[PDB]
Amino acid sequence: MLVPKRVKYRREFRGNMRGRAKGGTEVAFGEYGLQAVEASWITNRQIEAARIAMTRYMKRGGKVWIKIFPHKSYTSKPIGVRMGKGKGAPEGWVSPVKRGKIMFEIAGVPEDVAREALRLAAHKLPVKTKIVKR
Amino acid sequence: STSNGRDSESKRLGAKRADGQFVTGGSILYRQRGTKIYPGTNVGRGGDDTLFAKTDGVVRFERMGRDKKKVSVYPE
Amino acid sequence: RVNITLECTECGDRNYITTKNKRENPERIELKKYCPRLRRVTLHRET
Amino acid sequence: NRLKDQYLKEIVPALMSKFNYDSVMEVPKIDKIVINTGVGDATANAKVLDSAVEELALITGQKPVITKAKNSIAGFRLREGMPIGAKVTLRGERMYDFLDKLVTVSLPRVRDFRGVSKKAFDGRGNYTLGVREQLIFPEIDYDQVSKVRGMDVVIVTTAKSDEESHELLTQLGM
Amino acid sequence: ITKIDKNKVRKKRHARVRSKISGTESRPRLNVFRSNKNIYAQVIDDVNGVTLASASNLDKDFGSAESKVDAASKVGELVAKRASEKGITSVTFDRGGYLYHGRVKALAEAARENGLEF
Amino acid sequence: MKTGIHPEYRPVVFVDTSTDFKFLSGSTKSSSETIKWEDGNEYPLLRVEISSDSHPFYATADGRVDRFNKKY
RNA sequence: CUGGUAGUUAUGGCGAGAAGGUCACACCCGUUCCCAUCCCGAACACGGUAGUUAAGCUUCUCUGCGCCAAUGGUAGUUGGGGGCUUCCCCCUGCGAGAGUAGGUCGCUGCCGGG
RNA sequence: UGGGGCGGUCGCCUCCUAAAGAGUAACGGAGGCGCCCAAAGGUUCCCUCAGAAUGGAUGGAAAUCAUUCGCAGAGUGUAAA
RNA sequence: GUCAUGGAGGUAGAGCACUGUUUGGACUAGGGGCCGGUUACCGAAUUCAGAUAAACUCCGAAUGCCAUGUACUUA
Ligand SMILES: [Mg+2]
Ligand SMILES: [Mg+2]
Ligand SMILES: [Mg+2]
Ligand SMILES: [Mg+2]
Ligand SMILES: [Mg+2]
Ligand SMILES: [Mg+2]
Ligand SMILES: [Mg+2]
Ligand SMILES: [Mg+2]
Ligand SMILES: [Mg+2]
Ligand SMILES: [Mg+2]
Ligand SMILES: [Mg+2]
Ligand SMILES: [Zn+2]
Repeated sequence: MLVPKRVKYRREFRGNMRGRAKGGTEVAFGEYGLQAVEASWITNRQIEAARIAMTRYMKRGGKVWIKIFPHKSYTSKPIGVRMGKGKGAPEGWVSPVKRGKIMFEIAGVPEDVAREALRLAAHKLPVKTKIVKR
Repeated sequence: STSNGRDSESKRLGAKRADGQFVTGGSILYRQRGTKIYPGTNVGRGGDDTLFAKTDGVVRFERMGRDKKKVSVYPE
Repeated sequence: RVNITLECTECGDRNYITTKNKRENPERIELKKYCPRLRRVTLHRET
Repeated sequence: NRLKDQYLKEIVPALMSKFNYDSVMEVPKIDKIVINTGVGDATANAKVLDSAVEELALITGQKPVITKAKNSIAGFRLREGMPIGAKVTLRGERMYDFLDKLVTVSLPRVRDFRGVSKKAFDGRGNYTLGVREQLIFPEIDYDQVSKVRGMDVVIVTTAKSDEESHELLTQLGM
Repeated sequence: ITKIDKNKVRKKRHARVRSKISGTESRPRLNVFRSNKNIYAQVIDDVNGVTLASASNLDKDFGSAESKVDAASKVGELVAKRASEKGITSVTFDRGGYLYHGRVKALAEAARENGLEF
Repeated sequence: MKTGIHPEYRPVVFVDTSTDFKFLSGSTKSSSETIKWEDGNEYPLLRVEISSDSHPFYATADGRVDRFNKKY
């Protein structure tokens, strides 16, 4: 679980994810990467699930980079609670991913392993992805 | 349930006269906290940093050095 | 910290009101203030 | 006093010969000295500072400048306002007369002045002696001295680098 | 220790007195420059930046000095006469960042004793 | 040199007990002795123990003298 | 040529290197006088120039740091119109930020001595 | 008053929401106030902070002193701008 | 109402120059142990590359706003 150690403000706006990615749309460290085609929120539980699946397939070989981090939090209300009387307690952490953002990077493995470890991870995310090379 | 809900009363700061406009002496040209704009020629500063005209003329918003600004009144 | 009044030393009329700390200034404060009746500066002492 | 009779007469030409200076203005000088003791234990006792400042004045010959505290530190039950130590900044004829007794009668009064102590240089060319025993100077009253705190003696010079700073004190006697 | 800079620190002080003292056509500014041996007097208006008068130890004539403290008083006598020649009567005294104790001071009374109003 | 407030101070010539080394200096103690070295500017006399005159880095009564006289 | 004193968004600053001069300006020498040190003639103030261009200062070289700065392209967006609406597309007008070519070791006014 | 009750709030100041003039709501998101100072007010004169490196004695990671770097990384009675 | 000219104002966008959040290298400053390393009992600071922000800003629009005009049209 990727969580910030501390935050200035517990509550936060939700924002919007319209427009192409601000930066990081080119693979820099590794040789292969997942490029998001659509845009949606990505929680830290989905990052961990996609990280283990891609690492395990390599038998702990090569190197793995995570290009996103869940800075933003979100809240919720219990069932049976009317509207109003403040804001809900925080529940989790998300990372708004815009289209074109590179999410993971891979190096140190042959192409066939790289093209396969990425698709196992891509089935754990709610976005439409792509595989790109340097 | 919930704290918060308190807020102050808006103080209506900002520019009160336009560049190139004739103003009578004593008229307020700018209300501010601190000195966002410095007084210039024929312009004083009040107790709470309001800029007022000391004589009749045309308002001119001019530029001091690279990171500063001032307002002056030039008699016609 | 209380509220005090200053009294002229010739007219005897109370012209000014100020404040002072009663624990730090237990004495009776004296100041030289303009007295409207005589139109001259005059020593004023707290009542 | 005699240091003028010993520095200007023969020390001045020696530096130029040994270093090949372009002009005479590059021969290093002695600018100022300070005598900082530090009585931080007096944050609770107001009687220690009276004797130490008086004792330091007789050792030097000028009024000590009672210092204060700059920042508040929690772990030493100390805050702003109370005095912490004092210093004297003498200059002029007293500059060499103080060193006149310091390198002649004060140093031998120590248990062992022969300790080289060549690593005490700031790195820009200033020597800071740290004599802590309050008995070296033969002017302080030994019996009247109640406590024993530590002291600093700082030599600042117009020497750009260490070798000509160390060289000067060698010719002056150190 | 870095050697102190006597003139440069004065410019900081001279800029402080200049925030409230300025020269105009009606009332010019009387500035003073003091060196280790010479004292220079100048009259300036800042509306257009010209010199209206100037006198010092380097003048054409009138060479008579004593302790270079009443020599300034001699300078003040000349600058007051030269300034009043063109009709300048009221001026403001600019210290130049110095104090108002010795040579800079005694220069001022020389102008006041003559036809000049501060 | 603010007047009066500063403590007393006056140059005094010291002499080593081992060699009577004339050493012009300054101090704040009269030492009840005054000489006329360098006539025209008289200096008091204040004796001192081993100093730079005979310092080793730069035995008279007690210590060894009792030790040698006793055991020899 | 030099010493003052101003204007101008550092293209003017910082750093590095060389030269020069007691005609100026400096460093300098001492504290009798005036004045001053929470102490110290260090500074402020006072009387002269034994010595030196080490410094300050004034000139000359740079792109090392910094600063200024286009053209093209892109993001965004007023108005009009369409979709399958976490948002997207088309037409017209405006049009950045970042990056780059390039520029910079200042330019003007008055007075006094040479 | 997302029915009423229970709970919470009721006047003033600062910030975001607030859509680059001003204004702008919610039981929206964060904090303070109901004072204090006879100097912490007026004026004249003067100078410059935090931190770090090194040198040192009580005294260590930090007390005081000395040099260098240092556009404010300090301070501005108290909350924020 | 449009046109021309002049201003005040930090949103969209962007950026990391400050403040928070943050990824991978270099460098492991350190001080007491173990046998100069291990700092495996740590990243404290500096640097390289890459991100993030309603209550961040070295920057910064389109619009809207306040004026001037003797311009053209219009009530
Ligand atoms: Mg006020
Ligand atoms: Mg007020
Ligand atoms: Mg600039
Ligand atoms: Mg363009
Ligand atoms: Mg641009
Ligand atoms: Mg608006
Ligand atoms: Mg507004
Ligand atoms: Mg409350
Ligand atoms: Mg204050
Ligand atoms: Mg316009
Ligand atoms: Mg944005
Ligand atoms: Zn009366």
